[PDB]
Amino acid sequence: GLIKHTEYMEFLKSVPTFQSLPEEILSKLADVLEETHYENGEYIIRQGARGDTFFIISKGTVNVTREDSPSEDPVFLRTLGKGDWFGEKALQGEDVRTANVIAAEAVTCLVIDRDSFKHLIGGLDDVSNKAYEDAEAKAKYEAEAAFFANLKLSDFNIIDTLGVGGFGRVELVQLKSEESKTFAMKILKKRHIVDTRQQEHIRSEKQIMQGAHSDFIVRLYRTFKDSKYLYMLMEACLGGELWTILRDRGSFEDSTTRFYTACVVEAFAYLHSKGIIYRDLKPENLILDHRGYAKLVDFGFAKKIGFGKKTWTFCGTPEYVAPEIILNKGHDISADYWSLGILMYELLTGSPPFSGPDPMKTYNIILRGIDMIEFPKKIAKNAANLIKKLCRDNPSERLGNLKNGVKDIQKHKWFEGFNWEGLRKGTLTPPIIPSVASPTDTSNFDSFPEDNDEPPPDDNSGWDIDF
Ligand SMILES: Cc1cc(C(=O)O)ccc1CN1CCC[C@H](O[C@H](CO)c2cc(Cl)cc(Cl)c2)[C@@H]1c1ccccc1
Ligand SMILES: [Cl-]
Repeated sequence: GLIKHTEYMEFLKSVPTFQSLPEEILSKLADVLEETHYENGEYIIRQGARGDTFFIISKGTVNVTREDSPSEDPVFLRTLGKGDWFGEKALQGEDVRTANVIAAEAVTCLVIDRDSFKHLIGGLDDVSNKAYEDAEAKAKYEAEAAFFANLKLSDFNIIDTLGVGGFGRVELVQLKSEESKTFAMKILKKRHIVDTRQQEHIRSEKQIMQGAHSDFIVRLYRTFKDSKYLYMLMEACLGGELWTILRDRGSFEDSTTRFYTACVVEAFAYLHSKGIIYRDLKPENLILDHRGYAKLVDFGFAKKIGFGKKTWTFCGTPEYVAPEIILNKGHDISADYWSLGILMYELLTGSPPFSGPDPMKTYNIILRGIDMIEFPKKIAKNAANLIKKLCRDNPSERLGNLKNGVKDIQKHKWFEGFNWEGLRKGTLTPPIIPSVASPTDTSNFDSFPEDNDEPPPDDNSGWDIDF
């Protein structure tokens, strides 16, 4: 009873899932856990039964089967041993069982019912309850992956084209099996990737977007591949493209730009907190969802940088490249803060502050700096103030790369009256509200014809291995 608790505790510290949890949770768990015993061949659980109990194996092995029809043989799935657990769906509500768990020898479980677990979750506020939800969140993303891992391209159907370029195209795809589920599939010609030397830009794009979990960034759920293309299954943001909205409107009203800048500012708070530099900011990298909220799409130039490290790769559209990138000194996260001031200037006027007749001449007016620019009368004093602070030459002096970091940009006079929590909570009313009738409604995108041309060559070189 009192010494039982000391073994239950040392056993939970051996299980990889639980061992990392706080001792408050683990000792509280060791008090409530009841030890149940089974014999070889005994059904610990039966498919189709209703239950409220979760199991952890402390001794023995179990075989999990699942019969798919009365007049069909059973289907063996897996064998679970000591440290492994099952029945978990029973704790988070749903009590119906989907597979049989049979004892493959003498088995000993440590069992806990649904009530006993819910009653147990009452504990140390932002110490232990905080730490519990972090693991649950992390564990929710591995569950997500396995749902998508079972899928094939054959499980989707194409609705309409969302974008078409040299790369290939973006297509709205519907999950055949659940028609309410639609995604933005980005099909990419492997030849193009190869011809442009982008095998590593595309490998990182995958790694980052799948790793990212922000409401200001487009979700990349998984990837697919064939002999000719790469397929990136992403969340469908049906609000429309930001560059097609700016095109149609010319410029954006002061308060409209504030909302889209704020969305970017949160994306950058998230990305910079994980040591990732974005680089490719421009209106073609922002997409609104059905609500009218903007998300960062395209992580081609994005990079994972070491704490205290810089990069040297000269890249990006000339109009948006920072002085330290052109001058080939080092560049870091603060390069993204230069991009915010460019985006701002363009959204308010329809064009960026620096552009020449070729890349070289564009680079010559960029190194002259924001202080030489005669800001249009349409830019407000507060907006201009922020652009001049964001686009300073020395990256060390740049707003966002100071003491409070991103908070210094959130605290600017331009954001006086801006509900930053409303935006994060998702309760802030956006400036332009898209009309989206259903998941298949592509009415806020342009119409592109179907590709008539022949498919690109096959490429089985093996760089695509990870996809
Ligand atoms: C895979 C998964 C999916 C979801 C979801 O999609 O809702 C949530 C959590 C999990 C992870 N999830 C699976 C069952 C075992 C385990 O959850 C159960 C029930 O939440 C649990 C049982 C015990 Cl006795 C102790 C703990 Cl801390 C948690 C695990 C988990 C580990 C640490 C912290 C929280 C949760
Ligand atoms: Cl997420």
